Amino acid sequence: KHSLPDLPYDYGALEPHINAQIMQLHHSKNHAAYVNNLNVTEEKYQEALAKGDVTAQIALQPALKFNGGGHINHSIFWTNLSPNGGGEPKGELLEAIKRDFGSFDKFKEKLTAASVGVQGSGWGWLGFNKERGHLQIAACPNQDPLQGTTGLIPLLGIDVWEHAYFLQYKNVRPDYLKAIWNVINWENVTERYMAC
Amino acid sequence: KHSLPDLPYDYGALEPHINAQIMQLHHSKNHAAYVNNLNVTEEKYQEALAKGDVTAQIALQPALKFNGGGHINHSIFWTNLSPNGGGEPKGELLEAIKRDFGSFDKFKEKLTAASVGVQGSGWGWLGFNKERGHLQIAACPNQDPLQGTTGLIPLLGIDVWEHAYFLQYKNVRPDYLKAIWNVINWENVTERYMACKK
Amino acid sequence: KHSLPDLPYDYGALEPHINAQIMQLHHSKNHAAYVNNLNVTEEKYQEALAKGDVTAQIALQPALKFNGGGHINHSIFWTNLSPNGGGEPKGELLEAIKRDFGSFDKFKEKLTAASVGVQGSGWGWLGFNKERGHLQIAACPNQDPLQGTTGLIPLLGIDVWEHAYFLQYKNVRPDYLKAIWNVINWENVTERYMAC
Amino acid sequence: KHSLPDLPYDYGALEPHINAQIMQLHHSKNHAAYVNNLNVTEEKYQEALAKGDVTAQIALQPALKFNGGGHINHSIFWTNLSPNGGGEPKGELLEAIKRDFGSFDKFKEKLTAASVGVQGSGWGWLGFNKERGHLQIAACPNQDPLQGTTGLIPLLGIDVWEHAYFLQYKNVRPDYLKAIWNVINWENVTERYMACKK
Ligand SMILES: [Mn+3]
Ligand SMILES: [Mn+3]
Ligand SMILES: [Mn+3]
Ligand SMILES: [Mn+3]
Repeated sequence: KHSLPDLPYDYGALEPHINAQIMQLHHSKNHAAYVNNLNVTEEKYQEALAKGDVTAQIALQPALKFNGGGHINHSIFWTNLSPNGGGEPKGELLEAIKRDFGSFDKFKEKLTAASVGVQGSGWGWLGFNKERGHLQIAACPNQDPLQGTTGLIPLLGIDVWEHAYFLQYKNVRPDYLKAIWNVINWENVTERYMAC
Repeated sequence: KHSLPDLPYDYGALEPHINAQIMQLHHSKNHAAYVNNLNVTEEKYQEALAKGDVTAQIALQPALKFNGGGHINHSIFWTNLSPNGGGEPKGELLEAIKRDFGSFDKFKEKLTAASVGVQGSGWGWLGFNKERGHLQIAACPNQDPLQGTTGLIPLLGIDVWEHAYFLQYKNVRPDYLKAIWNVINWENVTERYMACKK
Repeated sequence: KHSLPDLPYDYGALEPHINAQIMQLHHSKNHAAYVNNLNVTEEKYQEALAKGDVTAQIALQPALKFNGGGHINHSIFWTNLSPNGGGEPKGELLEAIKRDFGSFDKFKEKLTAASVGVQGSGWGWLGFNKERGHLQIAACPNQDPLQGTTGLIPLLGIDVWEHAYFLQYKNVRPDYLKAIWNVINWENVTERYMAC
Repeated sequence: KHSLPDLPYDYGALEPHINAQIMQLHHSKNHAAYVNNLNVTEEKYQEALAKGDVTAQIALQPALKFNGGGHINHSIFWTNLSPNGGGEPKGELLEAIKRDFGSFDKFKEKLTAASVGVQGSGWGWLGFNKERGHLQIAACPNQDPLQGTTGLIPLLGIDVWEHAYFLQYKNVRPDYLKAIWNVINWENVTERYMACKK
C-alpha cells in the first residue's frame, strides 16, 4: 500500500513564508486523505480488473486520478521545499534554465504567470520535456499529475489550490507565489532534473 | 455594465455558521474580482465580435465563462442565505422536495453528497428542470454556471470552493455543509421556484 | 481476455436501413480493434497496479476508457438491432416510456434530438436512472460508456460516430436516425429494462 | 458576415489521394454548415451581449466554438492542399523543420503520430509557437481551433474527422495520412510561417 511520506522538516520550518498551520493541515489532513483514498481505490481496481469489469474500471478513473495524483503531487511538493532553500539552483539546472527561458528571473516570471493563471484548483509546474530535450512550464487542473497526463517529468511544482495559501494570503495568490521562492529546495529540483 | 451587488445583511450576520472574515473576503474580494473581469472580458468580446474575429471570441471563452459564471453564481448565493433563514422550508417548495426526493431530510443528504463529492473547486445546486417539470440536483466545476451549462434553473447553490469555508472548517467540507443549512433563505429559494411554475 | 461477440445476424441483414458495408466494417474492423486494444491496455494496467505505478495507471486511463468503452458500447449496440426489429416495444418498457416521455413518438423525438445534437463523435442513449427509478435520455462523447461515466444503465444506444452512417447517409445524420428505428430490437431493449 | 470560401481547385483536383466525393461533400456540406451556424450563433451572441445576458453568452459557447472553429479549421485546410503540392518543402520552412524536428521525414512521422492518435474527431496541426520562437505539433479535439485554444499559429492542419477520409480509406487513418502528404501545398504553409517571423 502507498504511504504518507514524512516531511523533511517540521510544520513551521517554512515560516514566515508558508505558515505552520497551512503546512500541518496540508500534510496531515489533505495528503493523508489522498493516500488512504488511493489505497481504497487501487484495491477496488484490482477486483474490477480481475473480474474483467470494464465499467467498474472506468467508473473508478476519477477517484484514481484525483487521489493518485494528489499523492504524487504533494509527495514531490514536500521535497521541493526547505527551510534552507531559496536563491537560485547551482549547476546544470541553472544553465538549462538560462538556455530555455533566457534567465532565472524570466523563468520565475513564467512559472508565476502559469500558477497564478490557474482558474480553479490546480498546480503550476516546471517540467522536463524528454521528447524535445528541454525545460517546459505547464499547469494542471485539480490533482491531475504532470507526468501521467502530459508526459513531462515534474521538477518543481507550485500547488495553487486555495488550501495551500488562503489561511495566510487569502485570495492574493500573487503574494503566495512571491513568498514561495524563498523556500524552494533547488537542490532537490536539480536532482530531479539530473535524473532526466 | 455589471456591478457587485450589496449583500442583504452585514458580513457577520451569518455567524456562527459562516464567519465574518469568510463573508467579507468572499464578497468584497472574490465576487468583486469576477465582476471586474466580466466587464473587461465582455468589452473585448464586443470588439472581437464587431471585427469578425472568431479566434479572439473563442480565446475569450474561458475568461467569460469563469468570471461571468462567477458573477452569476455568487449573486444567487448571497440571496440564498439569511440570518433569519434555516429550518425546514414550508409551502409548495417543501411539497415539491418531498415529491422528487422523498422528504426534506433525504433532499439535504442528496445535495450534501453532490456538494461534498466535487473534486476540486465547484458548486452544488438544487435546480429546476423545465423540460421534465421537477427538481434536480447537480454539481458544477469551478465557476461554470448551472443554467448556462446544464439548462437547469438555479434555486439553491452551495459554494464548495475552499475559499467559502477553509478559514473556518479547514478541509472538513462536511461540517461546512452541515452548518450552512442553518442559514439557508428558503423564502428566496421559494421565489426562484415559483418563478419556474410560471 | 475480452472477445469480439458474434453478430446475431449477417452483415447485410439490416439493409436497406444500414447497408452491409457499414455493418461489416463496424464490426470486423472498428469493434475488433477496440477489443484487441482493450486487452493490451488491461494487461498493462495489471503490471502497473502490481508495481504501484500510479503515474502509469493514470497515463493508461484514456486508452482504457476509449477502447474499453468502445467494446461496451458496440457490444450493446449489436444486440439493440435486428433484421426483424422495428415498431414499438411490447409491455412494461412501453408503459415506462409513455410514463416518462408522454408517448413513444415523443421519446423517439427526444433520443433523435440528443443523438443528432452530438458535436463530434459520440453516442445517444436511452438509459435507466436507478437512483430516481425512471428512464432518461443521455449523450456520451467519443466512446465514453454510459454506465461507467453517468451511472445510467444502458438500454438503447445510437452510435453517431460518422463511421456508423457516412457511407450511406453522408453528413445527413438526421436521415440515419430516421432509418434506424426500423431495425431496433425492442425485445432486447425490453430485456435490458426488465433486468433493471 | 462569414462566407464559404471557394476551393482553389476543382473537387477532384486532389485525386487519387483524396477523392472527389470526399472533397465535394467536405466543402459544400460540412464546411458550409459550420459557416451557416457561425453566422446564426454570432448574431445571437450579439443580442445576448447587448442585453447583458451572461447566461445566454455562456450557453452559446459550444455552438460558437464548434462552428466558428469549424470555419477557421477548414478555411485553412483548403489552402494547405493543392494538385501541385506534395514533395518535400524547400526554403526556410524546410530549414525550420530540420531545426525543431531533425529532418522533414521525422517531422512527418511526428505529425502523422499526433494525427493518428486522436481519439474520436479532431485535427493534427503543425503550428508556430510565438512565445518560444519555434515550430510545434499539436492535436485538437472536434473543431476546437488551434490558435484560439492553444495560442499556436496554424501552419498546416490535417483533418482527422472520419468524414475527411472514411469513404476512401475506411478506418485505416494511417493510409489517409500517408496519401495526404502528396497534396500538401508547402508554398501555403511557407507563407503562414513567414507571416510569424514578422
Ligand atoms: Mn495541496
Ligand atoms: Mn465562491
Ligand atoms: Mn461505432
Ligand atoms: Mn472536416
